[PDB]
Amino acid sequence: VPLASRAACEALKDGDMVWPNAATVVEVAAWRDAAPATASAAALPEHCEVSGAIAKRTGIDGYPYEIKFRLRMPAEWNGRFFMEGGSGTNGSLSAATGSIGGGQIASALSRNFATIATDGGHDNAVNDNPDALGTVAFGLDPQARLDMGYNSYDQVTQAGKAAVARFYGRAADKSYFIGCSEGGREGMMLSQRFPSHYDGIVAGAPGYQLPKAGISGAWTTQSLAPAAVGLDAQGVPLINKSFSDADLHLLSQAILGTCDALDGLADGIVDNYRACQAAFDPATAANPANGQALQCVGAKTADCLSPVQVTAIKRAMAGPVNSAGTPLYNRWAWDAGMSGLSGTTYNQGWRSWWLGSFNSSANNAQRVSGFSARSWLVDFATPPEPMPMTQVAARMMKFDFDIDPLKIWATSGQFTQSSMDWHGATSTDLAAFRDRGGKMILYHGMSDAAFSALDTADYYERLGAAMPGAAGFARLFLVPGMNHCSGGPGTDRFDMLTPLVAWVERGEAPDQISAWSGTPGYFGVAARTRPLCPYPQIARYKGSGDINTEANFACAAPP
Ligand SMILES: [Ca+2]
Ligand SMILES: [Zn+2]
Ligand SMILES: [Zn+2]
Repeated sequence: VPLASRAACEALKDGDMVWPNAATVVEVAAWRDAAPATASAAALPEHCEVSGAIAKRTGIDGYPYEIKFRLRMPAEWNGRFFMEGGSGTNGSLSAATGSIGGGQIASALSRNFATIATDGGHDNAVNDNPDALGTVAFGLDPQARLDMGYNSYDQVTQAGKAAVARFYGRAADKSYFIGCSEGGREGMMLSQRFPSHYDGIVAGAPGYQLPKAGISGAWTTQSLAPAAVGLDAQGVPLINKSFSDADLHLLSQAILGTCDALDGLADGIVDNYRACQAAFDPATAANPANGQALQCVGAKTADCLSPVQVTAIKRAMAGPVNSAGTPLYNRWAWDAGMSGLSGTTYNQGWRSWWLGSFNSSANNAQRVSGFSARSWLVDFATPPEPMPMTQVAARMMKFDFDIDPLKIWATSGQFTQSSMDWHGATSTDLAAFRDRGGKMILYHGMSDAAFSALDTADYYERLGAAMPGAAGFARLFLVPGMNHCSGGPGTDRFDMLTPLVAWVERGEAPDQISAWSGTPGYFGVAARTRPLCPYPQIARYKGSGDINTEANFACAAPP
């Protein structure tokens, strides 16, 4: 009966603990000794670990579903509560020490937060249907779609805080959430749907319009097929064969030729992304290594993109339209992080989404036959479209941009909400959140090929338009060169939790956020640090000093 102790912990399993959801089943309530740090993780302090699940049930597809959660409460506690976000189609339960993304080694638990994670309402080892594209099969049960969209995050947040109050004898002082990609989508949902849940939110590469991802996939697949060479084993063009890595490298080298010095400093980084988009056209741009146009004047050479190739990538990058020309997603920024050479290793973190690996007799691009393609067909098209795995690439090739995009707005049968309803987080009404003191940091890599950074930018533009002074509670950090959540030739690592707490608890807004490069080899250097700047600002070299050193740069308007 002493608070914050072994006996208080073990007493949480079963009924002296009163859970807010009566269908909470604790499977584990265990005292854990402090654990040492490892090469990939910081030390963990002594704590009560609780895991279990909420709302065990049987879905209409005959499969079991439940909301799993795991929670960690340190014996020596700073008064703060933390939840980490998801990834992909979720379905797995992590260590739940409180990941802060950004390629960070530290966990929130290592900083004496109480921390929690969920699997989002389904389980990849159980919910795996061979007739419904394996692990996207949760899409066959309506309620599992709801838990994946919002309800699992909500159930798990309430369960955590109630255990925190019981264990420590007081409510948490402040609460925080960080997530990227599908995790970024959840933090944006929380600020909109559950504004008192978290005081501080970080949301990277946010899939805030995730049901549109597969529409862009069918589009980029069909856009690249004329440049393909040869067929796969089902008869479908080898989309991966449309550009060798050498070809994509010619592109990004041409983008650097047009765009790199527009920020004032030729450094392999397009800091002035707006000016870059205004200036770069592959059908006219020069290959800076030779005098000549990037696009072949006649026959194809190695220093030379064919007119078929140039036409294809321009169309992929423009974004999908229907027959009326209505934009269905957004366009994509040209940026050097479409390629990248570190040593002899070409950068795949852009390629892998629309093209897949050149060196293969099959298609393996995310948007052609991989997970995003399958996820669309079973999780976001309503009704679901299960099919054998070998028909997926053909189905993106036949995808009809007048018919099939409607299916992310439809309800049908017992699927009573559309995929945009339960998964979309497009709302700019953040007033409840700001007016209890909430603070939000958005980030996003410029050469992300899952979600367009420019579409996060348009979202932030709509937010500040609807809430004047938005920069007093919400700020957006674009990262030139970064791929999806990590990687690529840019400064893709950063501590997002320290500036967030300062903002929430002390009122210090972030005028910049320090960042560094996970792969400085992309520039041939041992390290690069750069200020991330609050949109619309960009990093600006002070005129003197090592270009790889943050302190020589300041956040400023574009020139
Ligand atoms: Ca530059
Ligand atoms: Zn455990
Ligand atoms: Zn040559």
